[PDB]
Amino acid sequence: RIRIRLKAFDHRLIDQATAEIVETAKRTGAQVRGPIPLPTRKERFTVLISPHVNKDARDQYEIRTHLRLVDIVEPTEKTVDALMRLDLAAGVDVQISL
Amino acid sequence: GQKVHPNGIRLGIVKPWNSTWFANTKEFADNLDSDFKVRQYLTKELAKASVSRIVIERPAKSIRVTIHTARPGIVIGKKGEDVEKLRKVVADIAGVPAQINIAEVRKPELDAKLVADSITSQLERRVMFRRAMKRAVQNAMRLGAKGIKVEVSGRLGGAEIARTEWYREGRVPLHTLRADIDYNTSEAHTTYGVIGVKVWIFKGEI
Amino acid sequence: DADKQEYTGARNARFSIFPGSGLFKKPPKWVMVAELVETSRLWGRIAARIDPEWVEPVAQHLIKRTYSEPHWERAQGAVMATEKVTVYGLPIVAARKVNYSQIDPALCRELFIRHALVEGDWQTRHAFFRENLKLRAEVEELEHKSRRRDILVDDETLFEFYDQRISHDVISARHFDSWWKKVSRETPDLLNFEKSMLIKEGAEKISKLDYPNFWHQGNLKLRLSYQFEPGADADGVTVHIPLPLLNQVEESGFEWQIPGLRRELVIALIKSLPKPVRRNFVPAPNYAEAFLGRVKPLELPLLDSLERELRRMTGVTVDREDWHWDQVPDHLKITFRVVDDKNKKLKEGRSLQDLKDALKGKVQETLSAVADDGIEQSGLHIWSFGQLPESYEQKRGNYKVKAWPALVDERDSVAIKLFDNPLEQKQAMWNGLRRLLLLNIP
RNA sequence: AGAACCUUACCUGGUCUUGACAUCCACGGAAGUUUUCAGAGAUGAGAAUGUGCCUUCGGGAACCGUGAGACAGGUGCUGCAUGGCUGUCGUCAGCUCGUGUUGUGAAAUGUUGGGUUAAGUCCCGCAACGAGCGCAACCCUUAUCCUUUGUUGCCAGCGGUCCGGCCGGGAACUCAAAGGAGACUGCCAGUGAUAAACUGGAGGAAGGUGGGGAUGACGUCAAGUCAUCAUGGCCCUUACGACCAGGGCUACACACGUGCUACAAUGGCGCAUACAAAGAGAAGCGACCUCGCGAGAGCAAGCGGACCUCAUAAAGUGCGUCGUAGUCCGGAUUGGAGUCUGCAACUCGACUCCAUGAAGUCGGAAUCGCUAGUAAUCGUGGAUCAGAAUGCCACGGUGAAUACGU
Repeated sequence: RIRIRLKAFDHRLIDQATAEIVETAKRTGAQVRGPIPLPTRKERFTVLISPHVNKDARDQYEIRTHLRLVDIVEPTEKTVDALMRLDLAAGVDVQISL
Repeated sequence: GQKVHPNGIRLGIVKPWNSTWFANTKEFADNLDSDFKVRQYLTKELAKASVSRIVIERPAKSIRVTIHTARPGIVIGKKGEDVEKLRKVVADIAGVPAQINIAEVRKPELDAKLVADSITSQLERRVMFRRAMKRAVQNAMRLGAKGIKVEVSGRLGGAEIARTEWYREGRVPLHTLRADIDYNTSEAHTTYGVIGVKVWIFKGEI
Repeated sequence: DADKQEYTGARNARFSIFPGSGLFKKPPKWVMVAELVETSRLWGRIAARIDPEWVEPVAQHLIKRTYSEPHWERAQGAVMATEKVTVYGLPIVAARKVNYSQIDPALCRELFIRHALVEGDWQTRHAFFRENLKLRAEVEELEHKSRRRDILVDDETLFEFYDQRISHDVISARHFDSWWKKVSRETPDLLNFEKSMLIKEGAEKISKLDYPNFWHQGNLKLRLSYQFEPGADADGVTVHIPLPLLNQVEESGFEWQIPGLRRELVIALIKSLPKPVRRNFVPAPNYAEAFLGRVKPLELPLLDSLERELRRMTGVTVDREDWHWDQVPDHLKITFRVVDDKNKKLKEGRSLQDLKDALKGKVQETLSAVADDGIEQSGLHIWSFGQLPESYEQKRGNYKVKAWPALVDERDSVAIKLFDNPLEQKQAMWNGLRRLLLLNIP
């Protein structure tokens, strides 16, 4: 019913961020689906290192978007007032779809 | 030049990111440009404040900037006056309301970037580079570093031909990723050209 | 200006004290001048010190009042703010804590009604206030029992209960007490809450038998307390045990819970089984209803009850190590607490062994406090105690309290001390009797 | 990591001089919107309306316009003045220091010697004793299992089937991403200085740095970059600075480098049909339906995306034909008709259709890559990108030969 989509660049950052949401939601209304691991979009990037020549040597960096899903299936609108007071860390995106 | 940047390779292991925020491809670029556009002003205006490291967070249309300095009484100033003067100007640059947290840097000669900026000064103050690198290397050993390697290059003391010099004491396991290496660069603009500075400082194995 | 001999006058204009003045050497913090003159710089000729308190009451038409930090305070029951006053922009008072609610009546009426009445965080002798806190308290225990937060209606409906029945005169806490004095002569019961806190949910069918307030164990009776806050240190059905009654408490049959969590318990127990074992009982809640449809509490222990009936329905045996209790949520684990006569908590935990392993000294001192007779002696050589008590039983108010006295060897003589479990009584009887014998033997 | 203009630094021509881009001062108007004439282009001229802020009644903020001087500007020179970064020997296994000893000394010893290893890797000996930069490990991915959770992901056991996981449902499984376990010569036998270690075996998904990657020491080449940036010195400052239009970077008696496509029957063409992984998408991906032979066009869902879209994988298999004919091989070149992007497709795009069918029949001296999921071959996606790849980067499918040996 209520879908919380959580996206971040770090897996060590998003686990407590999805733990804070799923514990506070289960504390005051319960019945939350498990925090879903979802496939990571990996943006792998090819950059030339030298200013002028030698194409054959390059660097390899990547962006790992760690994405998680948390689902609430039942009406539990006592939580929806205090759930806005969580003010989580800056590295995690949250999107709500009803 | 074939050595890799030690701070870049150590990003996922032991060295934290210099900025942690999320953005999609729409606002990723303007996040970066505004992340730059805050950064020269803090280094230029607080050049006398001995700033070491600047971290940016973007928590949901706000900005948190963490300034690491060894002399917090200069940036804060007399009777708590200049941080609020620094408060609106970054918001003027970024366009969002922001809050700046001052992080004190105790143990100052154990930070590479402040070591790099302090070793920058005396070269354009025209004292000898041999005594300068010597002074910056024993105090880290005296106050308990576990390894330090510094480097200078390019027209030393008026030499017509560029020479590179490096002093190393202790242990610098640059090939060990789990070892904690502190490394950053600085430049000194003398009358003869550009003095380059590279300094690596090692403290712990994990 | 601070540590600077220029003087920030009215507006952004700056001047100074004239060098011919008597007080030119000591410029005060607040100085006023008679004539302003333009020269090489600006100056003031006739200068004199004033107190900054004097200017404000004479400049009522000139003060620009400013209010910042609007925060509500419990200490006065109203909104507080720091005020700032300016004449042509001059900070007469840099900061002053002022009552923001007394200044404007509009926004603080909604603030005061929500805080001091709906939340009810007041310290007052009002008759409606004592009953309304109880009325909100008698539905929260229902939600602490039913474990669903849908029964209680929102606080905005409680906010509209106060606001639509209060007069418009009340904008603060001080206006309310004046209002409550007139109004309560007519309708004390108007502000008291009705019983419309439950409407439709279907979870309002909370049965007192499936959520009892007391637990029975032999001749004992254990008080039950309820809380619904998962992940907490003290969540779950909590038992309140008297400290002198502890020696009559036994752990068998304690894990059956109340019937309100029995369906949910055995699901987690089947979930605690490993995946090859778990696949046999598919699905786990369906097997629970057939299990609960045939068993009754205390006929078998909890571990044995599940093993026999699952083999009854399926035919594959389950060992005692296939059930994992760490994977069971801690709210299903009964919180164990020991009480005094005033319900002061001394130790708490989630098993009876979390109590008895630390309370043995204080249980002994509980026994000795009641035992005001000379049964316990020291320095004894020959049996002079008559018919020694096999078990020492006392009474403390409603409940009995049991013990077991025994002898104690002291390497010079025999003593007598109390013990709280028959086995070490026999051990202390054995060492005491043998030592008493060889002293009695010449 | 992508030249029609732009990019663009080049050329011709038309233009500007505190300037296209900054800061300071003084003055006027808020800004801005719309219209017409001339010019290839930057000017000149109107009409509408500006005018929100801040009460200390004033001014200030944003912006535009004008003038002056301090000043800006340069893809101008010097990579042999430099920083930063890069290639290289070379992932080669080597490179040094403190103290001590020897030698007047430059220097040596450590680092050599016996084995051993991918390795100054390790054991023993040893006037060396230790240490540091390197090796390895710690990092990422892949090869197996277990714990958690289960959407949009899965369908084993159930039921209804609209035969479609479609639905109710079930969490088993695949998988997803977090946590762990595992591989360490750990065990056994032989050899070996009672050592390091080597050889074979058990067990195991994997056995001897398991496979791949990232990681590159002291330094060499006065190596490459002043044109990414920063930068010392010199040079122009009414021009080596600046704006615009058009052309040029795409020319062509030639030669070289690297690729793509073929010379064919293990093949070509047509029909039918099966099996992937990985990635991208909001000034975007763009379903379905309709129109056209087709490039595409109209219409217009869903999708910030395990859902929707790009998006039918192809070599493969089964049928029919071709039959060694410069051919039903090969597609160059050329003419006509079109589609899309974009102010604009002449120079100077890409694609479609029709017409054409050059050379080429396996290539001289010589020369290159590859030690296994590799070579070879068949396709797919992505960065740049309005439009543009046979190049680059990445992903899968089929899938070898050979290593006697120095």
